Amino acid sequence: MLKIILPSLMLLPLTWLSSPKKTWTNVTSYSFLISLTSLTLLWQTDENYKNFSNMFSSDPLSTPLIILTAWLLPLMLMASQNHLKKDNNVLQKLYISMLISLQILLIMTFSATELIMFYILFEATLIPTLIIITRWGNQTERLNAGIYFLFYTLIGSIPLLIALILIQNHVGTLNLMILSFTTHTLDASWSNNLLWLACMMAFLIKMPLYGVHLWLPKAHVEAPIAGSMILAAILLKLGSYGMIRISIILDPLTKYMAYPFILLSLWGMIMTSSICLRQTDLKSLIAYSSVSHMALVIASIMIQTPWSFMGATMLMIAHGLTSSLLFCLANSNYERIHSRTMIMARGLQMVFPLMATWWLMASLANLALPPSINLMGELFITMSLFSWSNFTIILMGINIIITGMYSMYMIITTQRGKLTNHMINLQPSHTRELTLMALHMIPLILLTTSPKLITGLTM
Amino acid sequence: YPSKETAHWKPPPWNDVDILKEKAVTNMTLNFGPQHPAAHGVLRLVLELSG
Amino acid sequence: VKRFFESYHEVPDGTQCHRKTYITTALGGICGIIGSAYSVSLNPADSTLEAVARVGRYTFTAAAIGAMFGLTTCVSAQVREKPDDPLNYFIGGCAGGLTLGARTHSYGTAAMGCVYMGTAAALFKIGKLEGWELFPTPKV
Amino acid sequence: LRYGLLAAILGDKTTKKLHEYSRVITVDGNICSGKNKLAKEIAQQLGMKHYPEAGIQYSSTTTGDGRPLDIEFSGSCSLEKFYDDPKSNDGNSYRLQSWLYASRLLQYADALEHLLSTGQGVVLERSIYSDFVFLEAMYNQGYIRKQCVDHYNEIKRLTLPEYLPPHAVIYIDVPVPEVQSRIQKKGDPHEMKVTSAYLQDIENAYKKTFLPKMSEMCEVLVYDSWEAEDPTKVVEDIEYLKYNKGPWLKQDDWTFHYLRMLVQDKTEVLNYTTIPVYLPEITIGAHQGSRIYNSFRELPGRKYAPGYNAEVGDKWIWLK
Amino acid sequence: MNPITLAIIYFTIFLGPVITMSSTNLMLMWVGLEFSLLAIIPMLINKKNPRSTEAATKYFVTQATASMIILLAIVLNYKQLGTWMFQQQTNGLILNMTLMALSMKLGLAPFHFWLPEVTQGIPLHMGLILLTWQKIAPLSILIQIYPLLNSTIILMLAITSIFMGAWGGLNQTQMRKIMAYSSIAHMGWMLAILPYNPSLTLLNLMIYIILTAPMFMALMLNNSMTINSISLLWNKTPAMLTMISLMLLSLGGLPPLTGFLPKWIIITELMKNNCLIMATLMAMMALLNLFFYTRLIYSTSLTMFPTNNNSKMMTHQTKTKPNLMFSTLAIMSTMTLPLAPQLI
Amino acid sequence: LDLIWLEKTIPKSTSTLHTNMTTLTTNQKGLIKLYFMSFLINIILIIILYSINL
Amino acid sequence: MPSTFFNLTMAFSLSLLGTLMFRSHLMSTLLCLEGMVLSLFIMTSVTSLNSNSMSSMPIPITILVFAACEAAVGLALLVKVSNTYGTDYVQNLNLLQC
Ligand SMILES: CCCCCCCCCCCCO[C@@H]1O[C@H](CO)[C@@H](O[C@H]2O[C@H](CO)[C@@H](O)[C@H](O)[C@H]2O)[C@H](O)[C@H]1O
Ligand SMILES: CCCCCCCCCCCCO[C@@H]1O[C@H](CO)[C@@H](O[C@H]2O[C@H](CO)[C@@H](O)[C@H](O)[C@H]2O)[C@H](O)[C@H]1O
Repeated sequence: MLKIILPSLMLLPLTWLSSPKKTWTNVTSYSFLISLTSLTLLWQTDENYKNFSNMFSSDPLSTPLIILTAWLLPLMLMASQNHLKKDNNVLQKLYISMLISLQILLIMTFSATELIMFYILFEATLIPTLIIITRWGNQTERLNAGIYFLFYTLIGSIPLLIALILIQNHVGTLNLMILSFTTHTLDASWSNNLLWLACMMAFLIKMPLYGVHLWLPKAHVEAPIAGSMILAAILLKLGSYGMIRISIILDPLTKYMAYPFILLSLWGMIMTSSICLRQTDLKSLIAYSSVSHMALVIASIMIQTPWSFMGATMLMIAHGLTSSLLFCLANSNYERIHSRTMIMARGLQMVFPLMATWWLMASLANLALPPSINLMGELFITMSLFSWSNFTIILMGINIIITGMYSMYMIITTQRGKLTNHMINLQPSHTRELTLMALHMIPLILLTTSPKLITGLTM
Repeated sequence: YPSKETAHWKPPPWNDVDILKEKAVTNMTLNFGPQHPAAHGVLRLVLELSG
Repeated sequence: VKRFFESYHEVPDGTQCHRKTYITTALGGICGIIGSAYSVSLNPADSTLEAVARVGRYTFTAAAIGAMFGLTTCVSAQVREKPDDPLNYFIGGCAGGLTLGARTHSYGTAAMGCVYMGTAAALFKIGKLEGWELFPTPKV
Repeated sequence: LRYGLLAAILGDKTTKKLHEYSRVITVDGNICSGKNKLAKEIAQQLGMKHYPEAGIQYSSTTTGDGRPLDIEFSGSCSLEKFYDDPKSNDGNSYRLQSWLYASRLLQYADALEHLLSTGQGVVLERSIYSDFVFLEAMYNQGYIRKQCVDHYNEIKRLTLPEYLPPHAVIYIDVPVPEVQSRIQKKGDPHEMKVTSAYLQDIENAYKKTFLPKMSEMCEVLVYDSWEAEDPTKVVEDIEYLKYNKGPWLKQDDWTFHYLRMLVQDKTEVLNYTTIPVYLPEITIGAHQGSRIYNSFRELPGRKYAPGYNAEVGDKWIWLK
Repeated sequence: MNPITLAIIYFTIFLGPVITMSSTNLMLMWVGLEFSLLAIIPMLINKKNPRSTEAATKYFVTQATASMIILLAIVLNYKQLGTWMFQQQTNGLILNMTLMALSMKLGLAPFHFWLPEVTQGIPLHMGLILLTWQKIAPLSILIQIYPLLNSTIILMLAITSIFMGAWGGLNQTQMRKIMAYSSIAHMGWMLAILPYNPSLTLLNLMIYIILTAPMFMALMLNNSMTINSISLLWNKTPAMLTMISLMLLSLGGLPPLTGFLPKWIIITELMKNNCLIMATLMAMMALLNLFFYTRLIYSTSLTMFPTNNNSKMMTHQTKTKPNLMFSTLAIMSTMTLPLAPQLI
Repeated sequence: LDLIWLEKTIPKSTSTLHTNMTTLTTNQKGLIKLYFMSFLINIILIIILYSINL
Repeated sequence: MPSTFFNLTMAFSLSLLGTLMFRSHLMSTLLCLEGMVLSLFIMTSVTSLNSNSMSSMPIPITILVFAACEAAVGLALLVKVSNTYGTDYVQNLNLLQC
């Protein structure tokens, strides 16, 4: 794994030593090459997960997330090349450094073997994210958004640290493989219930859960494009990954401790898909769609079945690509008209015919058009929940209808109708922007072609 | 965070020196004489002394 | 002595209401006394009569909160047979918080006190059941 | 070996260097009074160092290349704009006055450092003690606001009490009609716009607040114009002035040491002129401030520390 | 001050804690405490303004009363055991009195009120000395008697200190007061683990000092004694913003930075000793500190407050103040988590 | 629910609680008289604690 | 011995109470500190004499030496307070509330 980690570190001296003209070219090219290198994790020809040392590992669940993290960084650098067009060279290099440091920390987090190291890195990722949001946002509410994002995570994370310390005291180790192989049942005492809550709360907040999601729309609305990209793509999946990892030692309490959160997620998916129907900010609409989609991942991981885990992983990857694509599409119009209101710009397909094609593809992936991996994950989560209880199909169907409605409403409002002719500043779409959308879409098509890569541990 | 009680406060001076009210100096007043051995018996020297 | 307080855990919860209510009222009154002492010390009253009035207010409010907590916990654990269930303490803590809010004439304080005090009382009951110790001695 | 406690212990004591003409002499007077000529002659005859009146560009001339800088770097103020539109709306009046007070404070620090380090006296034209006359004239004429006056008074209260006053003050008294006639004769297209009320306010301040105050602690010498001419007479008065007054008598080596330490760090000298009092006339704003700061740091001989700019010929950087 | 006085007072300041740390006799430990108390007052009242005199008087009265209580404990132990040292058979009330008096000297809540005021009233370098060097002597005595201290008393003091520091730091716009409340919080953490593992108390002391000294040095760089004053750093000295941000976040205790290790290891040891409730409460309330540090970071490094016209003259000048120690201590305080096992 | 009650119940309520505690705790008059009265109360409390704990 | 030591302990406690509860004069608090020192000195002297521990007789004198140094420093601070405000009332010493 060090063969992936170390070049990522060397990107930083490259950024700070490259000439001001060539810095973006060099950093983007070498980030692409590191993303290519990260594909060596897909060479698994047996059921024996990869264990490189005492400190790093890779499984079918970790490898897709690691590869997605490696792949995103070039895309974030490309997306950040325009709104950082006026900043000083030192400031541009600082932004590049923040993004690279986020990539390094996320890869280390997803390759971590110990829960305590996982915790240290999963909480270290906050500093670059707070810096990116607050130092490069455009509105006065970015400070409060950053405060929310930081403390929603910290409050839930402290109990996680306490629980990890308790587990290490009781067992003697936090190594995930040792915990999995020597796992034993938990007595249904009140103390063990509180341990379950302390183990799951940090990840549920990060997911986020329905009741504690207010930090996510704020962060997306106030964050720069790279901030929104990385956030939606990976920082939400940190919670799902942690839940999948740590639930192996919390059995059998899950069977009865999952009801409150299964219900919260199942209802909140509907309650946020509905908000998407009448959200005025496009970024807020995308954020609430993400909340509703992550409700499915929460529910599937809670019910814990071979189908639920695979569907959750596939949906994690598919959402990571699709939400980032939607955020980039929205930012393309934002960089031109300087407003996030959806009604402000209309009929944009009359002036950006190909950007409209990217819009349509992103929206179709969002509403889950077969055979897209979006629909693979959603369908298998639906089947697992149906096996759980046959009345979950009612909520799933309501959410499906609402998802179709708001997804197509976005397109009809923005790309269709009569052009808002008064906008003289609608410049032709940049080659950079079109390449960004293409790089978001092509991996989705290839993974639809070969979905075996993005199944999880179970299948 | 202002409070009803803290309302009457003010920020401290930029350099710790405060503009403090002038201090009255009340030098002691003594009627040296007339009935004094060294006043020559008919001199009322009113002395303002500091110590 | 102080064993009067440790007498709270003699008969199983849900029995000896009057006695448990007396104990909890004493605890609340003691806490209110200490709080009034600190408030009068730092933040002095304008007059001695005003200071004594504030001491009385704090002590009576705290005693009422404690009495309500104890009475509601016992009454719950008696009306429903559950003699050792943290929900009784949660209900008692919410009743104490509502008492605080009513005495202060504040709905927001009522609700926040209910939630916080209920959680604290439930955790205290869970600690007594599961054997946690506040202030453990060094065992290493 | 920069000056410090170690240097003071090993030597470099001020009282040792002080001599008969190790004084501070401050020439004062209304606009166009002969201050420049009088100060130049006094300095040349007494061996002291002449310090031309601090202006908008004193700091730029004293630091870096020595060349004047763009006004955006040197204060965003203009004396010509002050005279053209004294009652502006961008606060050029008070911005100019505060900048000039800061420049005068910096120059006074330089003069005190020179005197204490070498023992050679300094002849200054006006100073931080007499700067307030212009502000009072501005306020009386309505060019600034009471808040600006309060801010100026606060900065003066924070900064002035830390330095010793001048040994001798020399006030050239010339009446307002002659000030006006001299201004017209000089013929400055902008200076000529000064009203006579403004000059009368300056004279009123000089004669009401300044001279009585400075008489408490310094040696004051008031001259008419016909005596200010022929500077040899003024020098002959100074040469026999007896200084038995003021705070200069109670000083000793271990008071001059700390005064020198204060006056030697120009950053500490100007620390309090930049207090965060959000007066609109002086507040810049983040965008313009960052733009100007970056443009300044991009100037030749200003990107790095003085000894570390290879563009301006600095050498041996890798071993410094 | 002239050189003779400077030498003779700095030597006394240095000698006090050295005598306390090296003494075997409780009376000579008290003598070291008295040396510190007497020698520091002139440096507190050096500048001679009403606030300086008030701070000096408050410090003197509080610390003299605390020293008298400590001497009472010492004398009663001498009466009881015929020895000048606390033994296993020393009386519980004697040890409790000693603990309370030493906590008053340190500034642990509720004996904390004097500390923020005295810190506010004195120059920044004196505040650095007071909050760093003066804490060693009182803590050494406690570390010598750690098998004898009362866990209940110490944990009440510790949690009270954490809560009061966290809540005090929120309401302060004054940098010296914020430093004082940070001191109170970190001293609460230090005292929480004294009965269990004084090595971790020493570790927390060392990390706290290595974080606090650079913060005070950075404050002294421009005499930034207020949030608005420090906000002008982006104009007056931009290069220090990154290190100030990292030092503040480390003081708060964010994982990747070195300041995390004290809290993490202390929670580990408390849990090992089965101190779950107190450990959880402390770690939970140590987030208000992160909040009021992040507010400072917003005001100083992640935004740009309005600046003054006169600051251009500031920009013109050349500066030489930051020592070689600032960089060393800041790097050591922020980037040392990987070397965690060596520190413990 | 999303813009009103879920704001009031969790983030706004927590922020209000701690902003109330900070103002309650940091309104000190700055008088050594009151500070030492508080210290006396603390000493009495500790003595009582020890006495009743034996 | 026992009754004497109990009385000395109670006298020290009274002096400590007089120190803790102020009464508008800094000099009176300084005097209460002196009273505490005196009580402690008597206790140590009585204990040493009763034990015949002659080697511990230096300690009472050192107590007085350091108490006298502390009293001198306190009196100097009183001089400074009187210079600043005109009296030694502790009510004035409240500038650091803000
Ligand atoms: C389930 C456990 C996990 C959930 C934990 C929730 C903890 C979150 C705490 C985050 C604190 C947010 O703190 C936030 O501070 C900002 C300052 O920017 C306040 O900001 C707001 O304050 C008030 C409204 O109340 C307005 O007057 C002000 O203009 C506005 O900015 C918010 O009212 C407060 O909510
Ligand atoms: C469960 C334990 C967790 C504890 C820690 C969780 C973090 C909580 C942070 C508490 C502090 C939040 O601090 C928050 O600051 C903002 C401004 O910044 C205040 O915001 C304030 O705005 C203005 C004044 O500026 C007032 O009119 C308003 O009423 C007030 O809300 C909030 O009232 C305060 O709550």
